[PDB]
Amino acid sequence: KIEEGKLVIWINGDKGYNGLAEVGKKFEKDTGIKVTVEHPDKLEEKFPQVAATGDGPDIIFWAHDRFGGYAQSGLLAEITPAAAFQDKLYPFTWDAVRYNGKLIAYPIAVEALSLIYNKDLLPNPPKTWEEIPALDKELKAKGKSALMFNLQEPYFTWPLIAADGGYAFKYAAGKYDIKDVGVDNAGAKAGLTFLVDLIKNKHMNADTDYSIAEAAFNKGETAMTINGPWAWSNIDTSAVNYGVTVLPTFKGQPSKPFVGVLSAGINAASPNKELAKEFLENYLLTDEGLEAVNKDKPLGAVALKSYEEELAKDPRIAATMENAQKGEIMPNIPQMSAFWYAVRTAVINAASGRQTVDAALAAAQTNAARAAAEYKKILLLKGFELMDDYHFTSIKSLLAYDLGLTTKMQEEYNRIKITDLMEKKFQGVACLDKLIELAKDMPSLKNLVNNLRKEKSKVA
Ligand SMILES: OC[C@H]1O[C@H](O[C@H]2[C@H](O)[C@@H](O)[C@@H](O)O[C@@H]2CO)[C@H](O)[C@@H](O)[C@@H]1O
Repeated sequence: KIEEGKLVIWINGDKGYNGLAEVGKKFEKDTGIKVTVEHPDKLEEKFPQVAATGDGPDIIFWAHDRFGGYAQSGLLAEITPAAAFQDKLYPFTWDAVRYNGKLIAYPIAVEALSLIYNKDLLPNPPKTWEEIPALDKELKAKGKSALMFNLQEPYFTWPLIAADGGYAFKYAAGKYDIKDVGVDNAGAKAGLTFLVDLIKNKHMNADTDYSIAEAAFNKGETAMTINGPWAWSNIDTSAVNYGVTVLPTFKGQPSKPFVGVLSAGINAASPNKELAKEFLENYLLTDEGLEAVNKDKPLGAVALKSYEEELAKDPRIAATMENAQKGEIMPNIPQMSAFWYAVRTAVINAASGRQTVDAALAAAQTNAARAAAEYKKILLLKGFELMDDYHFTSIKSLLAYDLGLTTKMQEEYNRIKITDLMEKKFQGVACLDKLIELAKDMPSLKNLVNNLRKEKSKVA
């Protein structure tokens, strides 16, 4: 249960959660309603799990691309801002938080990656990706390096993958086509090949994550990084005179970041929906409320018109918007999760040498476009729901290592949860092949396996 009479808020650890709590303490002062701001790890994954059982926070913050999956699962309340309030934010930020005709979150700020560069190490930052290897050789001779950014999250490597023509889902006739994915076309391959060549030539290292990259740039050890507005604050505290500018071009085309709109959603199980609306609309989405958060960690280009007029004067914000206008606003469709997981696997495997570029993106393509619900439906109705409780717990014990099933998970997870985890580890037809292989030599399920063999040909 969620505690009535107060507000719990989840926001990512890289945003200004202390400034957000200052706005919460003003809310407590004015109303008597305690606001608790928390930043748990993997919150975009933790929320769907806890919210699917009526738990979790009253308000969740994340970029808009996750919210369509949350809304489709019924985890959010439809927000209804009055006409007068909607006029206070830019029309396109409302578009980012609209799903199935319903507004499903409050838009807060627009984020786009930019190139951040140390002006003392590099007064003329490169215009092209192609010239960076030469810059790195010259900089390594001084004991520095040219560029370090997070290679563990595909968000940061996407601008280069999209540059020569890679894309997520085709936008066709007013809607996203979930079957037309562009992650293994010629442009996506060319971009990822360049990234792997940057690593193979020891200009970057496959192990670099967010913490390593940020520490490297803020200690003056690398000349450039790739990050968004939240990261400016820590560079201000460090002794690095930095600039924020346009991402380098690749093969003469601009880098195309996926643009995210930081948004706040209201848990459908929250008993404090009216309080949540009051806090977001009249304490956060004000010049005073946004200023408290922005001073902690820069939000980017805020959705609130009156306050963005002041922030648009900042050159770092003009750079953020210039990069954004070369990319696109992320889709919010529920398939975006499967897209991000698939691209993450491709970038990591290619960057490490596990798979060739062509192998990694081919797998990411088919995984992103796969008919996940179709196979889950077969796995559940024609597989798990046709075996008894004794055989179900036996199968879960066989799957323990593969699905990361603790002892408690093996006792409590039901067939729907196991079906979801299984198809995510064994994508598409492979999850039917894994159950057939697992239930092969169980004489009681010979009939079950018999149909799964036919229903996997029937679906094909
Ligand atoms: O890399 C996958 C990841 O990309 C985006 O996440 C961004 C987020 O929008 C930024 O605000 C910041 O926190 O960096 C994140 C990447 O680490 C998507 O929003 C997210 O759904 C996706 O998993």
